[PDB]
Amino acid sequence: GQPSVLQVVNLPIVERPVCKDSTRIRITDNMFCAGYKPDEGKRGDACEGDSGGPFVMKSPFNNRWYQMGIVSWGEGCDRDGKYGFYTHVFRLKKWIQKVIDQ
Amino acid sequence: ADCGLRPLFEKKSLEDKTERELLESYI
Amino acid sequence: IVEGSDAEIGMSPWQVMLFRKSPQELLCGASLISDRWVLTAAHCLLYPPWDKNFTENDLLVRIGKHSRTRYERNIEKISMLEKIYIHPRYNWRENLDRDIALMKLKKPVAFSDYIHPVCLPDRETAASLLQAGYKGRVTGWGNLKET
Amino acid sequence: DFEEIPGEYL
Ligand SMILES: Cc1cccc(C(=O)c2ccnc(NCc3ccc(C(=N)N)cc3)c2)c1
Ligand code: NA
Repeated sequence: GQPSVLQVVNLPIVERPVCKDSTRIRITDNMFCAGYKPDEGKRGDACEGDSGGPFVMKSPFNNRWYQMGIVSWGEGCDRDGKYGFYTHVFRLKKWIQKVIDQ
Repeated sequence: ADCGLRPLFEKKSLEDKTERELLESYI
Repeated sequence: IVEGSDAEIGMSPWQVMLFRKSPQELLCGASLISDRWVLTAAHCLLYPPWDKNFTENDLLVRIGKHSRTRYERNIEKISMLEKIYIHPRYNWRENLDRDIALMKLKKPVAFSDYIHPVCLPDRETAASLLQAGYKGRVTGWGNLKET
Repeated sequence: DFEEIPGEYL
């Protein structure tokens, strides 16, 4: 159903053409996908309600957490050969800067 | 900016139960 | 999240909840990026096929949370939105390209053990961390199952 | 299932 406390999952980023090939939806450069390949056998995904949350990575050079993606879309949750899609935060950094100056 | 450093983890030099999975992946 | 764990306390201090005023309930996740700026997916605000079309006065952001349902007194801070922004080239019609929105809070949030901003990537951190097979972490209070 | 939140938040 819903959980009673915040949930967490680590997920590997997936190669661009595997992303493209998992779906009929046209994939852009302001998107990446993530998830386990069907073989890999580890499951995990974002789902309805998780939209807008952070996809974060911990920098091994400075020990700081970075937000690389925004939880965006998927075709159902946790299906094989399918992947979660994320807004490429860095590709959209100029806009983010623009909005913050004012 | 103190961004990215968590008061209960990095600033106390603790690790969470799984952050190490992330660092491993940078193989 | 499907097939994850309970987060630990303080594990994700930038995690934000978009919370509906109208019928009080979870809309979406979001993330704290400074003392006044919260980031989210544009489709949480505007998605016409689904009548999702939210303004400032429809929304609270809830920062510092662990529990999905309870009002975490003494731990969470609830803010109000001064200004919402949605990418001008946000493609809700086709493929959700540029699915991003910035939310500006009325009053600054005070940081704490449970509330603290994430960094945003520079070209170089993106350049080296954004690669196939490197793992990342997702967090939320969304469905555990599809349905 | 969402616990009532303080009224002060309008
Ligand atoms: C036509 C079309 C295009 C793009 C995505 C979809 C979706 O099914 C969709 C549409 C709007 N919002 C969604 N968000 C919730 C969600 C669902 C799944 C995942 C995921 N499976 N990783 C993450 C967030 C999905 C449909
Ligand atoms: Na999947």
